[PDB]
Amino acid sequence: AVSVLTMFRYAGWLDRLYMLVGTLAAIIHGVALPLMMLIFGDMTDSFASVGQVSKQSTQMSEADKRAMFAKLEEEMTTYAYYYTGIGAGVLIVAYIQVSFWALAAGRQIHKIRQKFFHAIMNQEIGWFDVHDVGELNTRLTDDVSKINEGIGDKIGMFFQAMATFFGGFIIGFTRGWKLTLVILAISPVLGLSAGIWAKILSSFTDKELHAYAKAGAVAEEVLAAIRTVIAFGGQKKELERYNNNLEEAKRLGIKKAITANISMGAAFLLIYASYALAFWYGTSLVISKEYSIGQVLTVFFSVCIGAFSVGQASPNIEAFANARGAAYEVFKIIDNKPSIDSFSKSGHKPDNIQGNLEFKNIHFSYPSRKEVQILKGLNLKVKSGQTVALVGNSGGGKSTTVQLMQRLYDPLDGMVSIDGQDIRTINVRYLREIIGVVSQEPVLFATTIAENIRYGREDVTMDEIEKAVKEANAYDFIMKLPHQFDTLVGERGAQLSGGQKQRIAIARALVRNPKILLLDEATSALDTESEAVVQAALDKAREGRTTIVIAHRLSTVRNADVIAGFDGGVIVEQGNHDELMREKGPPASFWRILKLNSTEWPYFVVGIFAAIINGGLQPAFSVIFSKVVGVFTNGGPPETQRQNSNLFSLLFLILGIISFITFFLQGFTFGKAGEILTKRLRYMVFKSMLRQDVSWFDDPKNTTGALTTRLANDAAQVKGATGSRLAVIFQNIANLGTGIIISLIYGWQLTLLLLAIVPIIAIAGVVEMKMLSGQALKDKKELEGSGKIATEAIENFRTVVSLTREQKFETMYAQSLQIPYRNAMKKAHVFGITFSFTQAMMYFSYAAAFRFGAYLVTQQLMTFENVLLVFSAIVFGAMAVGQVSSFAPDYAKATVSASHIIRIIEKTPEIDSYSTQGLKPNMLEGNVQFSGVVFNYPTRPSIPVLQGLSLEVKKGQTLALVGSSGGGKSTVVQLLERFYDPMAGSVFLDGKEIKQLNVQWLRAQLGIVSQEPILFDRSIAENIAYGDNSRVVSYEEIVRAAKEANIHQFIDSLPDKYNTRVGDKGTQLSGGQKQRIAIARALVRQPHILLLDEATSALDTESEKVVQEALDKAREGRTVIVIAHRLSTIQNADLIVVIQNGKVKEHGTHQQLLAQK
Ligand SMILES: C[C@@H]1NC(=O)c2csc(n2)[C@H](CSSc2ccc([N+](=O)[O-])cc2[N+](=O)[O-])NC(=O)c2csc(n2)[C@H](C)NC(=O)c2csc1n2
Ligand SMILES: CC(C)CCC[C@@H](C)[C@H]1CC[C@H]2[C@@H]3CC=C4C[C@@H](OC(=O)CCC(=O)O)CC[C@]4(C)[C@H]3CC[C@]12C
Ligand SMILES: CC(C)CCC[C@@H](C)[C@H]1CC[C@H]2[C@@H]3CC=C4C[C@@H](OC(=O)CCC(=O)O)CC[C@]4(C)[C@H]3CC[C@]12C
Ligand SMILES: CC(C)CCC[C@@H](C)[C@H]1CC[C@H]2[C@@H]3CC=C4C[C@@H](OC(=O)CCC(=O)O)CC[C@]4(C)[C@H]3CC[C@]12C
Ligand SMILES: CC(C)CCC[C@@H](C)[C@H]1CC[C@H]2[C@@H]3CC=C4C[C@@H](OC(=O)CCC(=O)O)CC[C@]4(C)[C@H]3CC[C@]12C
Ligand SMILES: CC(C)CCC[C@@H](C)[C@H]1CC[C@H]2[C@@H]3CC=C4C[C@@H](OC(=O)CCC(=O)O)CC[C@]4(C)[C@H]3CC[C@]12C
Ligand SMILES: *SC[C@@H]1NC(=O)c2csc(n2)[C@H](C)NC(=O)c2csc(n2)[C@H](C)NC(=O)c2csc1n2
Repeated sequence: AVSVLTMFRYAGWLDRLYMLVGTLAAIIHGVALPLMMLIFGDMTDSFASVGQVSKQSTQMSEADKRAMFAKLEEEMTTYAYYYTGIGAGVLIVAYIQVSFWALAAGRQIHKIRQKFFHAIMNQEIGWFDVHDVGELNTRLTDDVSKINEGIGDKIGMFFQAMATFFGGFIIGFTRGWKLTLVILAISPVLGLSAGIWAKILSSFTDKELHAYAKAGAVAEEVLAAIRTVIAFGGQKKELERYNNNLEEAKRLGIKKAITANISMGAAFLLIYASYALAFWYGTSLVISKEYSIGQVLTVFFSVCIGAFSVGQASPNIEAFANARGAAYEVFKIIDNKPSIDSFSKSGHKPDNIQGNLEFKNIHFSYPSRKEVQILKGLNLKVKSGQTVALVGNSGGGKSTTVQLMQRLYDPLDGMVSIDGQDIRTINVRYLREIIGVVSQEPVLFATTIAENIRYGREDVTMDEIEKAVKEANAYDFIMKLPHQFDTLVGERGAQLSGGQKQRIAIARALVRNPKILLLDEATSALDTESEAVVQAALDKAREGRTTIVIAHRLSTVRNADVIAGFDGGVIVEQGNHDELMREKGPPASFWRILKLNSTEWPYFVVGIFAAIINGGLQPAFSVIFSKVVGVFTNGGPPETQRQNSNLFSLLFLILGIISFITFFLQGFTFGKAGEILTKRLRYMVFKSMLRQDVSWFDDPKNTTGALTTRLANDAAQVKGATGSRLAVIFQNIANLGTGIIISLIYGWQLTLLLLAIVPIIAIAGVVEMKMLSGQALKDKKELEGSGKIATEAIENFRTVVSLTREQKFETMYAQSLQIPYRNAMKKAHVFGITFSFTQAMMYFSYAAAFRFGAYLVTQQLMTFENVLLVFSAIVFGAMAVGQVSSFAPDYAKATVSASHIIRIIEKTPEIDSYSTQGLKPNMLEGNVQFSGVVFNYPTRPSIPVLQGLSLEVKKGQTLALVGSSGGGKSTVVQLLERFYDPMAGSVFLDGKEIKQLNVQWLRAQLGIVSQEPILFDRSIAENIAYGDNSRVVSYEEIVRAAKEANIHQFIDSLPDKYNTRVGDKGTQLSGGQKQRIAIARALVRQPHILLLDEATSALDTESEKVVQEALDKAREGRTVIVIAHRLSTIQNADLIVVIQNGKVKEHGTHQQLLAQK
């Protein structure tokens, strides 16, 4: 499924030179940094040699030194020259690498995309029938971008990474071969620890995801069943179920958070212990007078940077692997030789042809469905100038003879010859342009009528092509509205009708001046008004050349003189009609609202204290590191070096263990707070949504899938704005402020210099990221601009290949892609320049910092201990701040947008939902006066409905209404339980307005039955118990409801009824019994008034009688309102009054029998 080192197969000599120079620059830039460490080591050795000042006899003599301080000055001047030279070299080389690699990638991608479109627009139609279209286009858009990203940036930087790895290891083995081995021994431990912690975290995350998805099942269930849940008024039970299920997800997320934070703690402890071991074993050697402090530093740093690089070049291999995976398919689409080329110039040129088509034993079956044999041989011959008509159900599926005419497929064992010569030898393009074909649905292109006609053949003299357009149905529909020119017809803009689309397609076909014409479904589902003109145009085109017509309409059949119509694959004679039946027939959150939401003010003091401690440790690390270097640079008594070294190594170890315990505690408290916040947010969001109203649920913006994703994968992001985003800011301040205060105390000069320089590189990186993101957005904009013509061409491939215009779309694609070709190159150059400037600023800042430090030391202001402390507390503090900011769950987004969205959902208005504001009368007469009411759906108010209704209900009534279930035109049943709020018409129940009535009381008296009885995973007995939600639930009434609904005989099988859950579609229930238990659940509440509807029950044809008897018993027991399209049920209905828009108030028989069929 991959292909290695064939990608560059499309690379020219210039591209190969670009790649070679880029690789050389990557090698040089990778080797640069170990040389930086070597020069730093020599610098430290020189300072240690000069600043020893251990001789008290010469401490004052000769004005102290003032002679070899000049040597130090000269050595530091030449080292500053080394630093600035390597900086300039990197400044050139980084650009030479990135710009050249990205230019080569851009050229390769442009060639790949252009020739890939050329190849895909070359394959035969059968390939398109076998494969898909949407996935194919998304492949065109996505795989090319994957290849670009990979074989540009990532292969550009992988060579840098390996060059740094080799350079660092050569430096180490060259200078400190004793220390390098022990550093090599301790290095894999960090990687192994990281890997094992990552594996544990991944396992915990997967377990938590499954445990929560167990709850997500019921989350999705009672939101897809939201209508039934609201109607039955039992949201409390689902709230309880969701809380119980989330009780486990919270507990597993606790372990996940603990694992992640203790993983980071171990990652810090191992690093600190590595520093401890390295400097312990280096100090021992230095005291043994083997290695100098410079030789320890330049070897340790070189080895660690080498290991870091070889570990950091994982993504540049992952991206290359992904690019290879995409490139395999992209390349297999190319190089695929088609049976029909339509591009090769091979083929004889017959001129002055007649067109005596013929067919002899044409066997063909669609490769999409090879098992089904459509065509089983035909024998037929025609003469030029004689039209042939085919009549039947379809032309072999759908105009199979038409499809095979233009080489769109390949016949099996069949032979066809236009003039005695097989169509295999003739040129494909020549055959295509001598055959005219009109589609049943004439697709056009989002372009003017001028070019739409131009795509007929060669756009020639515009006056000549207009004269070609001068056929019938012109001069009226082409000038009045179309402004005589530049119509720009398309789905979007200047949209026309099929009556004119067919005519313009016919005009386009006549422009080509075909020799043989094919007609297929000229007026397939077209309006009869547009008829009798398109037929006239077709006839006047027919009088010229031979044509074959297949159409359902009999008018063209009559018009045609010769008719060989048949069906079933068996040929029938031409000319006569014998034995041919002819029946006529969102704003950003303020971030204090989130903290107020996280009301647990405990669990945060401990976290803040731990974060402050951990942030303050890194400056203490810099202090101890500076002291370690100072022990040898500004050395004193040789016998105290051992004690100082042991103390400082023990200090590293103590710092490591205290940092590890700091993350243990901080992670415990912050993860606990985050998980409890997530559980609270999920519970409250579910409560708010179940309180929410039917109108809000019906809003198509709140699609159930997106809503469930918001409940699941968005309510857990807020963990990243009150948690990590509170810990990281305090850690960063306790790091940087503590570093800068110590720097100000000791080396305020160098402190100000470095604190003025560091913001420059910081803002340079920030602006680099901004401009890169902006350029990527713009490039995606033009890429989608090209993708519109790409998809417009690919979607209508059948038509564009039926027409001979094939290279036109390739040329248009090239023209559309030309601009992104230059945009990519300009973006590549900009990225190269900014990368080179950021690296050059880093190295030049390093050089200037040590040059100023050397000046100050020569001036005898601060020692090298202080210089190194200030430097390593200002720069390495900022780098650690950047790393800690990077290691955060993204406060910018994923957290900021999700948090505000769910805050809006939580603070949503309550639209006539459950509340204490309600009247609950103790009597219920069961009378509703549904008259003088008008209502429109809030989701689609543009279509006014439900106008002029007068209804009256009494006790024992069996009111039967007729309303369209399509679009829910009969929404009276919906309005009864206040699914929607009436705007003008008032409804009075028992002489009381429902507005003052309690919503729960109203919904506790309405036995509604839906069309499709959606079912939960709950057992059958408790499903029946669902009727009496928020009421007394017990047993031996479910049995009574079952007896009433006549389900006892069916539930005799597995009579337990308690474990018979319909889970996994287990214990399956068919439609009839599911409806029967739906009415059972309606009845178990024992409501005074019932609503019913039966739509698909009539499909059962067996349970109809049982469900009708159950409904009969229910309605004789109590008043029932029925609305259904089934006239059979109402025929049965007895005490009824048909009403339609208030027009009828009695039996259909009583007035005109409009009600009866
Ligand atoms: C988890 C993650 N780590 C890194 O992103 C990272 C990459 S590099 C590195 N750290 C070097 C060692 S390099 S690890 C190592 C250590 C030893 C050896 N070896 O050859 O023995 C090799 C390697 N190696 O694989 O490169 N770190 C230092 O110099 C150093 C001194 S204080 C300090 N870090 C503080 C405690 N950490 C942070 O502020 C911080 C924030 S986020 C984070 N760390
Ligand atoms: C060692 C340092 C100090 C001197 C660096 C010299 C470079 C400026 C040279 C080295 C190899 C050269 C290149 C070698 C080959 C070409 C191919 C050539 O590609 C084209 O044909 C595009 C022409 C166009 O602009 O239309 C453009 C210049 C380039 C990259 C050369 C430009 C300049 C390069 C990078
Ligand atoms: C000033 C020189 C001696 C030292 C520094 C070298 C690089 C910083 C510059 C100088 C000349 C530049 C080249 C001059 C001209 C071109 C052609 C131009 O590309 C094109 O117009 C077409 C390239 C293609 O698509 O093949 C941009 C890249 C390139 C190679 C440039 C790449 C970057 C180069 C090598
Ligand atoms: C990261 C994993 C894979 C290995 C980490 C090893 C470190 C945790 C060990 C290795 C050597 C140890 C050091 C070896 C010797 C000493 C001296 C000793 O300290 C003293 O004060 C004793 C002085 C003396 O009696 O000589 C004990 C602690 C210390 C710093 C040890 C601290 C812990 C170190 C750095
Ligand atoms: C006399 C001494 C004590 C003066 C101390 C100066 C402090 C009051 C200033 C100097 C630099 C500031 C820091 C510069 C950088 C940042 C930005 C920010 O760090 C981030 O990475 C934020 C990331 C994000 O939330 O997007 C948090 C505050 C912090 C640490 C600042 C906290 C306040 C600091 C330490
Ligand atoms: C546009 C971006 C990449 C910033 C570019 C900055 C560099 C051009 C500057 C910043 C700091 C400068 C350095 C700061 C201090 C010194 C010491 C200074 O003194 C000498 O070396 C003495 C020279 C003499 O008199 O012979 C001049 C060179 C050097 C390395 C400077 C070289 C030029 C550097 C690298
Ligand atoms: S060790 C690999 C490489 N390290 C250096 O380049 C380097 C030279 S000096 C030095 N690090 C001092 C000892 N480092 C710090 O003070 C320090 C504090 S925080 C920090 N470094 C962050 C964690 N470092 C990195 O992310 C990092 C990437 S490569 C690298 N260090």
